[PDB]
Amino acid sequence: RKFDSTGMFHWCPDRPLNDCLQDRSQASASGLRNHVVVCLFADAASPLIGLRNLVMPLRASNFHYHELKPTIIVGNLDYLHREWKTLQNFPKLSILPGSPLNRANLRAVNINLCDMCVIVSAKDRNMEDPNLVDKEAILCSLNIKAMTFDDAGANVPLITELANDSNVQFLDQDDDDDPDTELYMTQPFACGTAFAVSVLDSLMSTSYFNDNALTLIRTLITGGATPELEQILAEGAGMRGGYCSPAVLANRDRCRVAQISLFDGPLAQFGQGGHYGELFVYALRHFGILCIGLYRFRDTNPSSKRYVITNPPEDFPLLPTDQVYVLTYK
Amino acid sequence: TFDDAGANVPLITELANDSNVQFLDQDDDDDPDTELYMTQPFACGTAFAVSVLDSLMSTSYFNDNALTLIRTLITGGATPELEQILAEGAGMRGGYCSPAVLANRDRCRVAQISLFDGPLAQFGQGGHYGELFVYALRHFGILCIGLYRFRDTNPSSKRYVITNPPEDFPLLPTDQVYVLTYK
Amino acid sequence: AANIMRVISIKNYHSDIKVIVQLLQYHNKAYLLNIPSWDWKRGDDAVCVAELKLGFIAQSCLAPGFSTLMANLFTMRSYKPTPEMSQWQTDYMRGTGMEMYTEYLSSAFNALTFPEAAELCFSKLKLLLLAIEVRESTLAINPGPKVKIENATQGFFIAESAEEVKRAFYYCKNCHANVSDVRQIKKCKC
Ligand SMILES: [Ca+2]
Ligand SMILES: [Ca+2]
Ligand SMILES: [Ca+2]
Repeated sequence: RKFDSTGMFHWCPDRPLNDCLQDRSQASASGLRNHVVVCLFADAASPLIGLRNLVMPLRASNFHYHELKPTIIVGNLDYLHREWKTLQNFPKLSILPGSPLNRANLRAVNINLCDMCVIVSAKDRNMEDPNLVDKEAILCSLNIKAMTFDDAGANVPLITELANDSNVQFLDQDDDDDPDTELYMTQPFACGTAFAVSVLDSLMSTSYFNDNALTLIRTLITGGATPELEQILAEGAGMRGGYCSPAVLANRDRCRVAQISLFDGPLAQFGQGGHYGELFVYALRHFGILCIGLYRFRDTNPSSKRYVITNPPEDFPLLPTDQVYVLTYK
Repeated sequence: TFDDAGANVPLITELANDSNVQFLDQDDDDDPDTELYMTQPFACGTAFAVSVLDSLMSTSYFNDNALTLIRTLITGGATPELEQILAEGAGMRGGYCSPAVLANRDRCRVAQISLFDGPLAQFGQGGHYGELFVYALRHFGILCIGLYRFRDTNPSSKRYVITNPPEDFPLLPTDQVYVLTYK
Repeated sequence: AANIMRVISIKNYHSDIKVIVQLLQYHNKAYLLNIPSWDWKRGDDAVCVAELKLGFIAQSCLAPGFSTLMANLFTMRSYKPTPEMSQWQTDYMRGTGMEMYTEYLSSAFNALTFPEAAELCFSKLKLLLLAIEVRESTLAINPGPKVKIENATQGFFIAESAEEVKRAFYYCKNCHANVSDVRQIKKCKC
């Protein structure tokens, strides 16, 4: 298959947006499962958020084409026509024009079968009082969380960008809200359900103190956007690509952040009451899998919520339901 | 004016600003200190404005069922199942319907009837509202809730509404009766 | 949009609060029906003034003055004469003294049909009974002879005051049944 000219991303020759546009019947007829849904709130005139930065990681060339997650964007069509010039090079992409609040759209999209629903807004970041700015995203989150499905609801995986951090309190129930708590201690942030730009601000200070650490995070979060790709994009000709040489195609073995479950397979012996340090040493030795944290259920005794534990102690006890964040090559 | 008129055309107007009701009618004796509900256009059913709805908030607190009553009447029957179906965003779904659901086509409706002719005209000819009420309920299941009477009894086609008259209230042969009915 | 975010904030703080909200636009109602913890069976409600406005005036197309008949029932008012009023204004204003009230029918109504209960309320009690809560449970408006008054049935009355409708709760077929003036119908008739 074809790749970007630097090997790093899967690539498709251009198309018109109408090759990827779908109505509700076409979306519903499509086998959408394990996909990514983008609930895009935009007006036709609103500024370009650069959804390429969302899609490009989802198309890292170190994935095989059969394990690339399909992507469907639900949103304003007139906005998407001016976003599209950047998106038109990515495969397995589709658009359902209309509001993400319309439960019809969501059902055609098989919202209950996605691996992630992303809620994102292009709107004006001070359009009214700080109580109204995220109402579209909060109503969309609550709407999806309230849907029921035939053979659900709060089991749909969500992540929402917030324009105003203090709105995070409305994003979840069974929560014990307090406006004096900073975003990083709140349950929706601790569960990976919320995001906001304010947690990025110390990228300025870390960019000064160690430049290489800012390149590390990038190679991970972008899926591999090297300065050569940034130069190619700065030529304005779009993302150039094609069939690529074995010399550049060697870079398809980048390291990726993955998540694995202790419920089954060779590591389940550690999930059955072992310790994180036993798991770490075993997984690294046998598989080269380097473990960086856990994703544990909050309700250990109810809900599907999970919290993230960066770098546990060596003697930290495991549960058979834990999932492990890992760095891996295959 | 119309060829084989004018003030005889039946009108109802929503007003955005209640105090504009004074311009809506002539032969009227306007006064800006009178609240909307006492004005002739409101008393005749020619005006409406959102301000008369505001105590739906307080009545919604004091007795929820009474707010459902008014709704079943004013909406013609919009149950919370229809509101749920509309909240799915797919539009109002419909088709041919089963005899089991189609049984609900006998809802009670607010209707208006005239004492000028037919079996009730005997009460319009100088009887009393309580005689009419007991007779209509007994013979027809028709439950009477008020009258709509001409203002100029001696000229204009205007009529005023009389909610729940006394038992001994005199009828006129030109009165129309507000009723609840099944057919 | 501002009022929906208040409902959301209240329901985020505690789900089980009965919330009653005034909405200006009908299409905005769908957004709060979709709140996870909104429940009309728990008594949450949206008074949509656009829905209600158009509903009241649409019933006037079916019965010409009915928007006035009906809107006067939903605001508390007491009849207060002044000598400059013409006859039609006094008739009208006495009608505006009415509101719609809910009260339990006394055991004296048990096993009457709704028509007998309505004849009885109008003729003896001077109360216009027009609907009942049939025991789940459902509101029935002017139900036919097939429907009996069950024990402790809540009835819906048009009357001048809550002090009037109490008479339906205190009425007794032995103690009060011969009373000529309704002011004497009182004190549970024990
Ligand atoms: Ca909360
Ligand atoms: Ca006037
Ligand atoms: Ca009153």
